Amino acid sequence: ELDFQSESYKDAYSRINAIVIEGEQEAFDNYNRLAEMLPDQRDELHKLAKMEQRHMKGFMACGKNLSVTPDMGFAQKFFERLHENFKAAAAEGKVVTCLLIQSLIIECFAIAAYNIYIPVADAFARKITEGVVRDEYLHRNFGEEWLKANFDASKAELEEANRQNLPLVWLMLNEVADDARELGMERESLVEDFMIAYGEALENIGFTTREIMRMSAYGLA
Amino acid sequence: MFGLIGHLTSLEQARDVSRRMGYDEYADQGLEFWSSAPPQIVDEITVTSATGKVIHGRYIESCFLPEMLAARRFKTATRKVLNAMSHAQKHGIDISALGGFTSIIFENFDLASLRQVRDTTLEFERFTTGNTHTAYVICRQVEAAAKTLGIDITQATVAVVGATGDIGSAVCRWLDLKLGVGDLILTARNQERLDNLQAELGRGKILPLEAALPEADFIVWVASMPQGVVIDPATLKQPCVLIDGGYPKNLGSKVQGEGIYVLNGGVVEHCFDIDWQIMSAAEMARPERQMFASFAEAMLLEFEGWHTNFSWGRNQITIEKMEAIGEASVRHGFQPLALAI
Ligand SMILES: CCCCCCCCCCCCCCCCCC(=O)SCCNC(=O)CCNC(=O)[C@H](O)C(C)(C)COP(=O)(O)OP(=O)(O)OC[C@H]1O[C@@H](n2cnc3c(N)ncnc32)[C@H](O)[C@@H]1OP(=O)(O)O
Ligand SMILES: [Fe+2]
Ligand SMILES: [Fe+2]
Repeated sequence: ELDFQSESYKDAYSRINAIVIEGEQEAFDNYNRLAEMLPDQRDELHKLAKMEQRHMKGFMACGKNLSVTPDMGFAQKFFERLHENFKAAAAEGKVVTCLLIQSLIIECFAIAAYNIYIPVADAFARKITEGVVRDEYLHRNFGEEWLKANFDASKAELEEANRQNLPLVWLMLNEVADDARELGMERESLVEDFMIAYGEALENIGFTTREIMRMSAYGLA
Repeated sequence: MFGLIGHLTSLEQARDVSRRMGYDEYADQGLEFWSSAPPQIVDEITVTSATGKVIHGRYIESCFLPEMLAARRFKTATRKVLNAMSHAQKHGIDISALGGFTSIIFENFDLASLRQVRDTTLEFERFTTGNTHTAYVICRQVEAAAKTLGIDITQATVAVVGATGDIGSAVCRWLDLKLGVGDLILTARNQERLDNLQAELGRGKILPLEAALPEADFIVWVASMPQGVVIDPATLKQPCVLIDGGYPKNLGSKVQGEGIYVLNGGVVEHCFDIDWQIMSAAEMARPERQMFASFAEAMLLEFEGWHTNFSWGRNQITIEKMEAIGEASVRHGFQPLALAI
């Protein structure tokens, strides 16, 4: 690499740039819709939802940095299963499942993807992402503490919500596997950093180590 | 709070240990799963000293397997070492031992350069290789098996397989000054490092592994082999004493014949039962009492309060430190493993 030399790199960066900005976009509205569901923190959620909007602006600026055309059409079927499971769960008033999809599953996915990106990325893009990662780590802390205070009522639904959505993530990385290699990211390394971020969340929320192993493990991965 | 960071011998053992722990899903997996697995605290340890002090520890599974080195996954092997060290810091463990190959990888791949892991700066004063204590127990094991079998150590030939190593270099200085060994044979891969070890000691002949075995009364194995070799007893002298301190065993077969005495080297035995399940898998002769010496160093540092990187680097062990750590080892209830009979 060492050169965002095009015709290999620009083909692949097109999908990845579309995926990251959509996830930023999909995270942005996602965060606010909890404000209905959760009364007290409704102003905290808007702020955090804003952070996602500039994050998206900034990764759009990474589209300015290079002559790259994104495509949301491939990018939105990527989140289709993840989106629909959030859409349905919010309609039923299941706040506990809702926090898991966004605050834990999506942010750990962001954390992992940004940390692996930092070293390999184009010099200009490196600056912009190194700033974004410490926000995401706070994002995660929002769900961590809420579920911590509501552990005993939320535990049984948290287990259920993990079994259905965590497999999606295994599958999602495999679709992107060959693209991420083009940019100097290994598929294996991405999975490792998601598990570390995810297992750090679960442990603080209150799960014991034995539970954590079974739960992290879902998906044939 | 001391830490024990560790790994398994083989994918087969990972399969069995996974199912013994109850996770049937984990045992199904190939090398790829273990190459992306995160570190776990899988066991909590309480130990009582012979002085009566009580200390508490944790065991971290790194998820390294030596197969990864043969399969040229140096990228992966390094992550596993750094995630495990990072993991033990996040949990506020005051001193941790880098068991097995984790200490090897740390030196061999200049991981002191990469101390920023996930943005958390690794405080090297929170880790030890455990190698100082391992070198002592091996020297005490050679002395002890010499008397058990009626051998006069001071007129005997001892080969050190891995003599330029961290442990191997230390064993050679102790076998030189503290026990006055007859002859010293030096075996290794690199030649420059062997030449300076002969210059430091002022003694010892350098031979390959093929030529050193038939001329050795004592064979001390302390080499970083991923696999482990097949030795035929006809190549060896009678009697022959093999001390195999490697992980995995540098002896890929149980070498048995008339005059062949095999001791599992680098092991110590505590005087009180220990609350744990981990040494059960490690094939310890008595798993509630016995353990590896480098794990015992972490307990020793914790009993004494020497929160520091007591063993570090390579070729830095001195006799003064081996003596210190050995004093503390005896005083707290630990004894070298002896010949089985
Ligand atoms: C979702 C998650 C799923 C989780 C599920 C899993 C849950 C289950 C986990 C529960 C597990 C419970 C079991 C716990 C495991 C217990 C075991 C402990 O972990 S670990 C056990 C604790 N650890 C132990 O066992 C400690 C004992 N072991 C040791 O002390 C060390 O490993 C050592 C002695 C072997 C290394 O020595 P050291 O000095 O440190 O190494 P150096 O590099 O300095 O030395 C290198 C020199 O060696 C020479 N050399 C190399 N190759 C050759 C050759 N072919 N010919 C000749 N010579 C050779 C060579 O010359 C070289 O220099 P050069 O000439 O090459 O330059
Ligand atoms: Fe974001
Ligand atoms: Fe976010």
